[PDB]
Amino acid sequence: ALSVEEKAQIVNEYKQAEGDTGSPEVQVALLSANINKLQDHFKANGKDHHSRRGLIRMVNQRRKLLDYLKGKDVSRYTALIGRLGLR
Amino acid sequence: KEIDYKDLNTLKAYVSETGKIVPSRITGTKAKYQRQLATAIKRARYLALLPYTDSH
Amino acid sequence: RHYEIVFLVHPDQSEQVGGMVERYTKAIEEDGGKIHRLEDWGRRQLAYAINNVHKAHYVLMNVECSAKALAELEDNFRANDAVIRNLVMRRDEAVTEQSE
Amino acid sequence: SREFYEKPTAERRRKAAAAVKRHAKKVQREQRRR
Amino acid sequence: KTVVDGIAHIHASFNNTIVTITDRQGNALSWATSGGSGFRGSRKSTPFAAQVAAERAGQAALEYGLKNLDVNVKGPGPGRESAVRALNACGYKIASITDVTPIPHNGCRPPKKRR
Amino acid sequence: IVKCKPTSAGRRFVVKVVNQELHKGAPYAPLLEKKSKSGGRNNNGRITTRHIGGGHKQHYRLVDFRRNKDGIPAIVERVEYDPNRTAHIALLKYADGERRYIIAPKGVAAGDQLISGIGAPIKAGNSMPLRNIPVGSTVHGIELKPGKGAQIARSAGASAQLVAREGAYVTLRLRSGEMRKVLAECRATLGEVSNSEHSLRSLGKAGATRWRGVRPTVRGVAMNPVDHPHGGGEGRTSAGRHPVSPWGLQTKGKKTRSNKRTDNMIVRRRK
RNA sequence: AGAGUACGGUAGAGGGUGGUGGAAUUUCCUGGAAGGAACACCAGUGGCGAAGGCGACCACCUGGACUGAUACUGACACUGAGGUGCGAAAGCGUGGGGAGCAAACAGGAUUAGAUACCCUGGUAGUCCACGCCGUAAACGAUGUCGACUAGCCGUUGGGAUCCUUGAGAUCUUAGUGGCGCAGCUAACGCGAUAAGUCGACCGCCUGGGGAGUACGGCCGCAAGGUUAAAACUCAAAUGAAUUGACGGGGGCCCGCACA
Repeated sequence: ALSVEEKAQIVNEYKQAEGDTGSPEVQVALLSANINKLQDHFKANGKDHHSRRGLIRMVNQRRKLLDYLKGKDVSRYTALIGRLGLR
Repeated sequence: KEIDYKDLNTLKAYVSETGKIVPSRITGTKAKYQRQLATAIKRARYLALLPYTDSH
Repeated sequence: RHYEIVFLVHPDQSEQVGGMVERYTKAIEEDGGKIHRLEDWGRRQLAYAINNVHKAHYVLMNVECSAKALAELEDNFRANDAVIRNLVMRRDEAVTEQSE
Repeated sequence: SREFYEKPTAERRRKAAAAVKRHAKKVQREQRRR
Repeated sequence: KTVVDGIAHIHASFNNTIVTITDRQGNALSWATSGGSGFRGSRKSTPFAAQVAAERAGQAALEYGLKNLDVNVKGPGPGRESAVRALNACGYKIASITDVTPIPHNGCRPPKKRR
Repeated sequence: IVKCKPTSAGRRFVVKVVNQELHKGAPYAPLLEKKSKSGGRNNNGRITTRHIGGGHKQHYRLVDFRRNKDGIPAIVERVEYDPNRTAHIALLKYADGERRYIIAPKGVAAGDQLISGIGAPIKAGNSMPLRNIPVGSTVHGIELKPGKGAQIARSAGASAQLVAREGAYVTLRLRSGEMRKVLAECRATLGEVSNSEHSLRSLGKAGATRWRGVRPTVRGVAMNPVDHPHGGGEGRTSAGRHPVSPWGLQTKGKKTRSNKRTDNMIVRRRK
């Protein structure tokens, strides 16, 4: 998984009436942080496709959570596409 | 409680005289720990508490 | 983290376990590791032939560093010293004592 | 014993014929008393 | 040469019999086979051969004594329990068996299941 | 290892071995000397080895086969190309100036190594007497007389395995496949030689032979009866002789070792 | 409410890298030295993964579900032609290894003959790194997903109820099995893991041969694979089930059938 220090760290800018861990600030961008740091083990273990099928499972679900923000909230979408180093 | 290989005379009650381990069909121990005993068996067997052949 | 040490000696070598242990005890305190058990086994007999002898002695300690006191903890005795066929078997909490 | 080696497709011809007998022994004995 | 103690192999495979008698450190004193007493062919896949193949090294281990022996066991086939009860008839008081049957964990695979 | 594209009819089969961590020019000048070509020719001026002539100008590198500095640690400066052999050479800088060349082992770039009476074995590249090298370990650059320097197992990727030990001698299996008793006073270097992908390169074209100083082989069935025993004949004949040299020695199977003064040193022949 | 995440806790041959092993067997030699390969028991109508698949010991970087709840999202949903990855082993690449067996064979014994099973021998291969093939009795010969309609007996992981000492019942779930009604089925049989009642969607079928074959396209170094026809030809091929017969099918029994 992610680091025990980190998975409780990254929520500190996702707060937005802080008790939310459910809006797509969290399941995009905890999950975007899952994308950006678990690249490491692939370089050593390139013969195990079980771990990047989870990557494509949630980067679609991130894009699915981008897809609902296409219509529900375009303005807070700019906080996602403008930030995080996307695209 | 939490079983290991430091308590020898508990595991030696299941250690065969011919050096082997017993199944659950021979003596009654839990099948929950039958997958955990044999791993702790081969740590006493690896740290030379139990033989590999029944000669020496 | 919690890291359960077992390493072997040759029975003609055990006159300097009092020098073997003390270097590891300062290999851990450079990195803030708390030692919760320091054991010296019984001089027991062997069940198989290891280096074609018929006697040995066992050592037990418990390292609680993070990461840095592992690769030297291996390679002092993995490369060249009197230790053979160990297992490093990390734990998750502390214990008190064994060997009765 | 180990004069021959068995093919790992026939390995479920040895055990899977026998693992039913482990269960079917419970079948015959419970139909024995009744 | 006057010794009183030793060990004893018996090879007990399916076709043939091999008997091997050594001392307790590993120097062979006597030996006989199922092609030892003049058979050479089709019959002696029997324990009757190991009845005969025991006593050609049972009156040949009476060259350097061996009042006591140590039976080591070897091989799967016949003649297993019908050969070490022939040596004790030949003036011996052999005590008890010891077994190292050839057992790998998986090992080299033999000629497989022939039909 | 690269395989060239067929932009011309000569590059179609050139498989090239290129190492990018080899040093880029200026070999170590106080440790080279002049070397002129023979053409395969005697001091009687006679061709005594055939098929030699031409090539590129080359300087001889004074590579140390003795490894005498004992106890002085040498750091490795760089690995260089050596025109004189198929292996690589490594420029070592000892702890008191003192550059030398050795034969480079596999896996060296700026590592530390010291030849002595009891040096570390884990580092591959440490030269050491064959008494205190552990049995079972692969070595290279084995001396054959103490003080003579390394003679055995020093081509590219060459090695020998130290297999047994008794007395003043030591037995080691050679890359040839033959067991060879060697004295244990004489040195050897732990490891295996560097350029082990040298057997993969293809020359590609007839010119690539000609600039290694190698010169064409007319085969003897193409000659006349006066030139070769594979005589003449009408059309393609097939050497009605048994196959034989241009001087009449039989070539397809006939043993030619006649040393006798070193046969006890060879415990088992090529099998 | 569906679906997702913040919090541990185990369970787990997930999977991969590097090592450390043992006995045989094999190969040497005077019990040692040497290296390959699969790891008896633990083994389970057990786990794990979408699937293919996967067990000595050991760390090391890493998956998805379960569950205990507590938090929050506000259908973000499932399915999905094309499209895109990923798929057992013999392979043939591009480099290595090397034990046993063994594809390739030589004879040995055998038959009209072995070109066969049996007998004496061995390279390719399995192994490794990257890469290609994308084949299947890939089978549970059962697409994925949700809902609901009597049960009963083991067994796997949690959790709570339980007089409680567990020798453990009950309950609760998510898996894995047995047997059975309602139910369906041509029957065999399935039977809350449906082969019922349904719903959304997808793939697929239209008599047997010709034929998964030609030709054309695509991929492969090749062997080939994938998509895929008609011309002709036959009135039948096929499915489960039943009676009889047969069997170098088993099991009992009878008779000078065996002395």
